[PDB]
Amino acid sequence: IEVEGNSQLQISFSTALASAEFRVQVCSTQVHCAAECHPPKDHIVNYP
Amino acid sequence: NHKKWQYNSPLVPRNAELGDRKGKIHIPFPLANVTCRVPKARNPTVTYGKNQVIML
Repeated sequence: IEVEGNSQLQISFSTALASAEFRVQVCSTQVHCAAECHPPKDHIVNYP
Repeated sequence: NHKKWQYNSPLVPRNAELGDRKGKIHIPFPLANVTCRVPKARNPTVTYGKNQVIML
């Protein structure tokens, strides 16, 4: 992604976790993301 | 009438005088690979479980 200064970025992520706590490294700096993910249609998934 | 050809028919006797004497002729309507136009189908629903898929 292209950065400018004191701005914001939007990303798309995939997880199987209902309570997803993850770190995102943008360039050489890490940021913690806290996510409450909801069910789509049940366990099992249709993508690898 | 020794002046004609006839299909090598198993329903007609062979000429007694001549041996295995025979000719060959090309025939119309040969078998060939073509395309036939027709149709198609569809699908269903789905519930999940631990390492299990259930389809109705």
